Amino acid sequence: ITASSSKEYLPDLLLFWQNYEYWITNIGLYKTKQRDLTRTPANLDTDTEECMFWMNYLQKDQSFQLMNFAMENLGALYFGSIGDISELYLRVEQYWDRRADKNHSVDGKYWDALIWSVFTMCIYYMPVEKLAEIFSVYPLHEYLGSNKRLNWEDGMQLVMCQNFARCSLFQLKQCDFMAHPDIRLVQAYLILATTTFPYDEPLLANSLLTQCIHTFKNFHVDDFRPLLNDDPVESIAKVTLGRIFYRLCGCDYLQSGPRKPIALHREENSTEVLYWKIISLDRDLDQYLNKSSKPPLKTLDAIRRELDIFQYKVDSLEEDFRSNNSRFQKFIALFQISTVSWKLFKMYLIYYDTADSLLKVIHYSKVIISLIVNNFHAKSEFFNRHPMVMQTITRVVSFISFYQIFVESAAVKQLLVDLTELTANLPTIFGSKLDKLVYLTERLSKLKLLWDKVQLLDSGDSFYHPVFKILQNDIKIIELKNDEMFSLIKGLGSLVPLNSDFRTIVEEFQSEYNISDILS
Amino acid sequence: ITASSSKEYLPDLLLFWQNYEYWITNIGLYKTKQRDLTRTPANLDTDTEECMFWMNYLQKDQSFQLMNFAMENLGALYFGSIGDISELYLRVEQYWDRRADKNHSVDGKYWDALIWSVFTMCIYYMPVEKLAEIFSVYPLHEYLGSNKRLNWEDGMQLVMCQNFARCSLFQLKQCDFMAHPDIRLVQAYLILATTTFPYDEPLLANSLLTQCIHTFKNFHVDDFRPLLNDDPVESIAKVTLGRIFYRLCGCDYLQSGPRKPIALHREENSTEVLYWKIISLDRDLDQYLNKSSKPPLKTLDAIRRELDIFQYKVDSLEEDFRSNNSRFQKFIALFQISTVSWKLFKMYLIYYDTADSLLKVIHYSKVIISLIVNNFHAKSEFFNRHPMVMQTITRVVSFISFYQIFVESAAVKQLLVDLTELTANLPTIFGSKLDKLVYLTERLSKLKLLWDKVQLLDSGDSFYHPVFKILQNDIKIIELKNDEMFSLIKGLGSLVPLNSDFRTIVEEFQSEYNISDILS
Ligand SMILES: C[As](C)(=O)[O-]
Ligand SMILES: C[As](C)(=O)[O-]
Repeated sequence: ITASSSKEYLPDLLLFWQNYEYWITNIGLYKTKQRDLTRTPANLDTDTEECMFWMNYLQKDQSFQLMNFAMENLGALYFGSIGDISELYLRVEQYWDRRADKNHSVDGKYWDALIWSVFTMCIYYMPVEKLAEIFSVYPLHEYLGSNKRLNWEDGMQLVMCQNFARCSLFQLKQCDFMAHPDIRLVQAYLILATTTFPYDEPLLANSLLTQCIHTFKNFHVDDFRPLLNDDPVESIAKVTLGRIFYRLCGCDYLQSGPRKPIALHREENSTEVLYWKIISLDRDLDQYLNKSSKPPLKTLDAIRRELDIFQYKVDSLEEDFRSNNSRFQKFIALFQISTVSWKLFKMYLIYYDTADSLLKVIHYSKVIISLIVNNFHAKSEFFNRHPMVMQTITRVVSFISFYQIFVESAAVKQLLVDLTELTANLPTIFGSKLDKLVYLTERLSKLKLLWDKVQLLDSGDSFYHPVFKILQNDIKIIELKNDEMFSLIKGLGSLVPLNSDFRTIVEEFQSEYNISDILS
Repeated sequence: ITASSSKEYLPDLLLFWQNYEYWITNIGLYKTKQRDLTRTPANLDTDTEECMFWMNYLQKDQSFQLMNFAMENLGALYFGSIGDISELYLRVEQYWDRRADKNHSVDGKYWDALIWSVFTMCIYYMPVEKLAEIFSVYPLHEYLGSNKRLNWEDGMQLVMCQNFARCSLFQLKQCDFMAHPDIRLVQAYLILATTTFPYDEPLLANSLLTQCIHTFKNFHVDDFRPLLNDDPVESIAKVTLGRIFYRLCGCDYLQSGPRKPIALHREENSTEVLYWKIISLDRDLDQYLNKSSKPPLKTLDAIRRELDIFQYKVDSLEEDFRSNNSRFQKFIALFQISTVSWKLFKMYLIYYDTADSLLKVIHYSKVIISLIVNNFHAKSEFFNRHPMVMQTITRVVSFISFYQIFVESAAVKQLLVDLTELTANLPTIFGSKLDKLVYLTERLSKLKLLWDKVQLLDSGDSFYHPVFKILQNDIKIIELKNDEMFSLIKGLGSLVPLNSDFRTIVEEFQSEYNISDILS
């Protein structure tokens, strides 16, 4: 092993990105939640106490203002799940007609759970200004015991959203949903999944998704196309179930990981078709992240051809600037397609170093930045709260940071500054996940520093560097935090398992920048 | 269509048994529970109130008497799930050490849920005399408001069992089990599944099973064999998980039906191996029940060869009459193997009219009767409470009743009287399911009467008879009660769907003997 100025390490280093992105930026950052059950409080009360307060807090006038907000801005998010929101107003009325009742039917409780999941979505997306005009923060501190000086914009809106989600589940529990499979469970879940709920509670969300898969399959409808011999009411139920199935598929893919072992496997719902096709393209690409095989060039070209077809349909979508439902829909479709585009070219770059790959990568990252920044012109700012922008930004700023470490490029260097800057401006509704991403970004930059300030080595057979070991350790540490063997051993009984300057740099860096800090 | 004395209808009539047995005696009788959600009370309280009483009712001295009973009689039922019961005593101690605590950890609550599922099993199997010596019925009526004149043997033991099951689930809910996957959920379920719980609550049980499948898979252990590089504690956890997996598979098969769409797919645990092999043989056979294809003769012979191998191992099991754990184990293995034997020959008879088939069918039904009657010599009477005897008796008495209708045989005629008699003597712990089976039996007998008192017709192309139509209608009615399209339509909104003397006999019989009466 001697000194080296070689570079035949880069190819395998870019191959290694795929895995890093999967374990660190995806699994570790969003789906890894440490669970020490011996120090976790049980819900003796089963949230009865908590939801007594939140449900009394919400007043009738306010609940209809949440519906109006949904009815006017969020159609692109809820249509696939609940369809037209008009009959849901009747459900809010009935919720209030029965709010005083001492006896409720499971049926009624399912509708309540559903509208409450909608209220949750509403709280999650509503601009803090509109939220302030409707609700008073003080009754919250009054009950929570939090600082009365903290306002809605200080993390209180996120707290109200998280509790509205909890009460939506509380009402499902009052339905004894496990003994009464109903399509409303899937619909409620679908609506909660438009928020960061699946990120706040990955295991709970994965269990709930499994229940939705069970609920769906429980209908035994494998063909959603209306049949001549069908009662129109039955044809409508199947077209609706079909849209739900596809939104479900969307969640199934987004919640993929070791903690989610069970897999699902015209006009406005022509958009529903477009939304699924774009996500399936995203899946077709990211399936290679944790795989060791390389996608064949001809496979990427095939995906590219479909991408151009969908980019055309996405661009043919007329967006009515007067209608905010239309605008959000355009933004969502445009962002999804750019994300898939960014990924396609990242893979062309990484696997085949294809001509123009980097240029394309730079361009779709800017398109992505541009789309987010375009909403900073308020009345659309809340569009940026969509979980997809957090996911997309995470992949982009992380890969660029990593690419910046090994490859010299002023264009990429400037892109990183813009990316780093935009990240800091993302909606605070993304909570601690946003701080963790900022942290992950600084750590990667600090990792570039180290790469510069230390000489690469070569045993003539393999290369060596502290940065390599550290990156390799990151994946190992997060893989280990996802091994359930430990919780298995702890659940079965009281048995407990027993079993160079280069090493000083690795440990030094890690105790200063613990990768475990991106976890939950 | 003219009169007929033909008999070339029997072959297809026996083929038709397979389906009848699947839909009527299996799906309809044990896995069909009508659910009108608009008239079903929600659990606003989430069982808090109910389990406050039951958990205070059970006293420490009594809880250890349940463990002793389990430790002394039920090892064959719980070993595969919880292994050796010795460390579970420590858990009962801890349950009492913390019974007064106002704060509990999720970990502690999981152990509580587990021992309570065990208490449930205990109540389900304990001889009413031993139960009476331990508990006082009066505090129950006092709280339930039921007739104070009703004693333990009057359906009160079954009520205490059903509520112990409810509180076992109540404590799992306090664990927020969906957010904390733990092997104890599977183990608790496994223990509850040794009782009739899965029959009382088919949908809830199927949802819980789905959660166990998710919990299991969540460990990502596909190989249970200990490895050289393994920590002994880790090797032990895998051997244990392996036994759990197989017991699970057992439940997965037993709970098969349209309401369970998600599928799992040395010494004392050498018995565990034997238990699974015999059940998989049972599955290999009954998979043809609702299939239209016929099992190839060579396939039945293959199953027969394995059956003789296992019948030898089952017979090589030494049973210590001094040890009741040993005796129950012998009974269980002997009963399972006879059940599989009975089914093998029923299929030889039905599909190929094989030589001696009927004789063999008659003999294994007597072996089966004999095994149950053999326990009426008390101190083993409670062995008959095993869900398997209810299932097996159901298949036997039903097929014999049906066979008695079309084929003349004094031997079978006497067997039906003995079967009909034994049914009436089965443990009352089987509740309303027992009355429904007795009812189904009378209906089939009344159906023989009708067959005798009415002439068969022949259109020269097909045969006709009221009995045929009625039997065909039974399957159709139960298939319809298992179509979830109705509940789908009701969950999505307010839309509601619109869409001869021979016919007088069919309707006459049905309004007098409604097949729907075997449902729950
Ligand atoms: C227009 As293209 C995404 O095939 O370069
Ligand atoms: C001894 As045999 C069950 O093959 O007849």
